[PDB]
Amino acid sequence: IVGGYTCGANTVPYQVSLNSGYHFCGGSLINSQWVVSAAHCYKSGIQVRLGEDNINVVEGNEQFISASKSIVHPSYNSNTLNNDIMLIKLKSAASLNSRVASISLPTSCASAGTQCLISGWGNTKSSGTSYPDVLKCLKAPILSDSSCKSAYPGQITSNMFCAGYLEGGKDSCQGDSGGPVVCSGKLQGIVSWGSGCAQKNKPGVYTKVCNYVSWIKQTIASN
Ligand SMILES: [Ca+2]
Repeated sequence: IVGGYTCGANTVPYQVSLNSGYHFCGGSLINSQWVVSAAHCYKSGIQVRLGEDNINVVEGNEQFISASKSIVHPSYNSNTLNNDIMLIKLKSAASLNSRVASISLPTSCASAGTQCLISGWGNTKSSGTSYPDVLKCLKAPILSDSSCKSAYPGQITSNMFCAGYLEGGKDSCQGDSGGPVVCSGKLQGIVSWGSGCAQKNKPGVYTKVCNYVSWIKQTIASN
């Protein structure tokens, strides 16, 4: 997250870190057995880390649980990142408590101008690199689909939206991928892609979760 603030420990209790020896992507806990992330985060060997603030220090609220199954969206296209969503089932149920909690799925899509909370452990610099240990947060509005499509001509689909600031300075960045965009208490987006970080006229692009709620609910009920 560039241009954000330190969330504070366990203030985003649905935020997960996906770990394969190291943090590599965020995700969101949607019930005690299932995490939502980005399909471009797919890999074998995932351990889901719940209850994290500093990802390099064991602070007392963590739960580390291996993934038992990953399910990339049937229509994920890695060239275009259309349908950039994946489900991860935990080998054992998380213990839900205040520090570890699920986030609700949308019942309908969110509108342009709605403010959302984006979080993660990605890079905090817009030119160089600096990776935080503690979780970072950013408040950002959903942008109009026309400004999104104007920023990235030929690349935005109906399964994507942009959020952030066309003037630059505030955005998601490398390492935030897969993490949550929560608006009015619902998981509306997943950190998906962009061009650079926090650059002018290049806002972040996010998977539009509301289009996937039926697939999510059917998939978890059958798995
Ligand atoms: Ca920790």
